[PDB]
Amino acid sequence: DDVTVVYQNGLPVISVRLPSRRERCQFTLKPISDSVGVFLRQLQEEDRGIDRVAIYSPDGVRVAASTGMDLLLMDDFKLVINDLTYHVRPPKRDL
Ligand SMILES: [Mg+2]
Ligand SMILES: [Mg+2]
Repeated sequence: DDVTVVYQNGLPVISVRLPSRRERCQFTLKPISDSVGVFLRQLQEEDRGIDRVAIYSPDGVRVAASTGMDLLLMDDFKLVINDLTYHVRPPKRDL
C-alpha cells in the first residue's frame, strides 16, 4: 500500500494511492527539470480530496519546493498526504 519509486526507460515513476480511490496512480518525473513543487502540484491536481501535501527529509525537515527531483531521489524521504505519512525509499542512483 506504500509509495514506490521505480525507474522505467531511465525515468523515475512514483506510484501512490491517493485518498479518493483505491486505484493506485503513477507519476513520471523528469529528474533534471521537474522540482518537488511540480510533483506536489501534480498530486493535488490528480485528487481534489488532497487538503495537504508535503515532502520531508527522513529526519523530518521540510524539503523546499524548488528542490530538483534528481536531488530528492538520492535518498529516502517522507511524503505526507493529508493525515498519512509515507516513507519512500528510492533506488540509489548516482547524481
Ligand atoms: Mg513506481
Ligand atoms: Mg531525499
